[PDB]
Amino acid sequence: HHHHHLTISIDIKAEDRKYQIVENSVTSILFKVSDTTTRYVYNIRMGEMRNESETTPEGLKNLNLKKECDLSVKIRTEADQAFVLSEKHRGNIMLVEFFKYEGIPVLCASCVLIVKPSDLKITQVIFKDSTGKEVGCGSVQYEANLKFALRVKYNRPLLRGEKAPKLKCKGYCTNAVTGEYEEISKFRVDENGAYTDTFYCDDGLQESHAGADYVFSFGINNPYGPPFMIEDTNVPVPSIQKIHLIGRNLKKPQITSVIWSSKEMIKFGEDSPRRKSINYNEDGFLHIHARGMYGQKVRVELFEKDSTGIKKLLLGLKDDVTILDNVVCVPVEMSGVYAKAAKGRHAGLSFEILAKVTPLDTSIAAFEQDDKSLIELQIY
Repeated sequence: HHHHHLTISIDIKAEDRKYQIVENSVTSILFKVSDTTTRYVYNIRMGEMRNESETTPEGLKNLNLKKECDLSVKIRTEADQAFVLSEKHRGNIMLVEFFKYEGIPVLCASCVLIVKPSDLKITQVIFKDSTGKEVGCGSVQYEANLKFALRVKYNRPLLRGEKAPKLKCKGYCTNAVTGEYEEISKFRVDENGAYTDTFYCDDGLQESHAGADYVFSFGINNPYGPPFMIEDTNVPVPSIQKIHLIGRNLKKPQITSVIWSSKEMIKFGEDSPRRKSINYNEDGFLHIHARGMYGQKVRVELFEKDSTGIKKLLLGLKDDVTILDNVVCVPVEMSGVYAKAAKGRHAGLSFEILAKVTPLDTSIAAFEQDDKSLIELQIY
């Protein structure tokens, strides 16, 4: 849709310099000199744009271009040859001067090319901590409930008076069950209703998701999705920020409580009333609370405690249990528990059942219920 090539007519008989805006999609310019009776050549010199008003001809009204356009671009080029434009030319005011031969070169005409700057492209994302200090040069591990900001850096500086581009972001978090990245947000990088280059996370990320992995993917066009890798390439795109979330003030992830609940429903940061007794035909609702263990898998074992203090393994659950948002409810059938406990009793009035939760991450400590947390599986 955008023109990639320009044909500029130059009237030698005219005395007013032509001004031509050259958008960043144009890669070649052809000059058509009005005088077909003799041969002309052209040279091109350029000077850098400094403010956005120079992207228009009237912004060049009170400017001595022969004094500013000083860097050379092309020299003694026949006027029938096209002028090819590339990235090194964008953002420049060019004076093109045309000469004919009459004993010596003779300046006959000129025109100004307003070579607009290139389209902005994301080159890097910088993590800044709660005080604005830049943290590293890539992925980070960061605490929940702690503000931060991500500064997007472009391929070129903005011109004075140039508005920030439309910067968008797609937020991703790992699914607690599958461990795959899932999109949880899509927003424009804004402050006070205007586009900006810095996404400020004023509240931080959720403590319930401590242990998850986040990705914020930015773009002036559609941001990259998973796997966030350059096309035909196994190298990450420079337009993402990876964050491994940990608990705030938490020195290490751990299981915090293991409770037999009177309600199946569990929620992070909330406590339910405990169930104290249960029968063989019923399910116990084992509630596991943790911190920093989003998506972590654990094994559950059922022990029986006797009056002498001996504790014996009754059984372990067949399948492993996946902690979600640092909470998980596991329904435990008391029928097999009763069968194993009664098999090894040849007489009390109930079995004292205690749960043990062992995380598959061996660097995380196991959790055992105590006398205040057990459940009484009743007999007869």
